[PDB]
Amino acid sequence: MNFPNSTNLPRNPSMADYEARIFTFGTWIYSVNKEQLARAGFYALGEGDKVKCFHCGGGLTDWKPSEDPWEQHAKWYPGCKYLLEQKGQEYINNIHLTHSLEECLV
Ligand SMILES: Cc1cnn(C[C@H]2C[NH2+][C@H](C)CN2CC(=O)N2CC(C)(C)c3cnc(Cc4ccccc4)cc32)c1
Ligand code: NA
Ligand SMILES: [Zn+2]
Repeated sequence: MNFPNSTNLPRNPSMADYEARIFTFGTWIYSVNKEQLARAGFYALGEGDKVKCFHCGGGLTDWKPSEDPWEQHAKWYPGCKYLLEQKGQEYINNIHLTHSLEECLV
């Protein structure tokens, strides 16, 4: 995998628009909602349920129905400027705390 983009400039500007991201999914069979994915910056690659964020370039796969796009975006790509713009560092910290705590109980 490539290093995550942490600048304020998106790595894939062709996918900066919500509607452009939506088109990439086509008929979507997966447990996670495509519009929810698009809203969280993600577009489909067309193999299984692999998605990439247009901004950080961050890739995710194998979506369980309990996995939220924004939460996962924060878990795995915490430097993403798009994430920070949309959700705020307050949200981002609670998510980190929550995940880093879930381990304790597990
Ligand atoms: C394989 C893998 C590792 N962890 N998980 C658990 C899942 C659970 N569902 C969640 C929705 C996401 N999880 C993490 C995940 O998806 N990560 C974590 C990471 C960053 C190490 C990683 C690397 N590379 C892939 C592959 C890839 C996907 C898009 C484009 C190109 C390659 C996935 C992935 C799956
Ligand atoms: Na498809
Ligand atoms: Zn991102």
